[PDB]
Amino acid sequence: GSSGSSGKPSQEGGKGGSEKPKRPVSAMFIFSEEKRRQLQEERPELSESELTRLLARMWNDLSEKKKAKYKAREAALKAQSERKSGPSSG
Repeated sequence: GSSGSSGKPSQEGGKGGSEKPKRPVSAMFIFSEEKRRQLQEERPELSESELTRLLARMWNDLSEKKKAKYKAREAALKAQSERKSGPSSG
């Protein structure tokens, strides 16, 4: 590994565009990524695969006041992994 050219997108080329295709970041993603690192240290016995189940349960325990904290950031984070959504080919 660590060697070998392999383009997934293929065709087209970002000459001077902005942003690039990436994994979205919903409200659950933020809380699932910000809480994971916290649970990992606090709970070294729990693995990432296991934390995924605990993160989902914690998200539900949250309140409308707390959820809004991450839900509000999603609107800004989504812009990174999403540009325009009008009538266009692609």
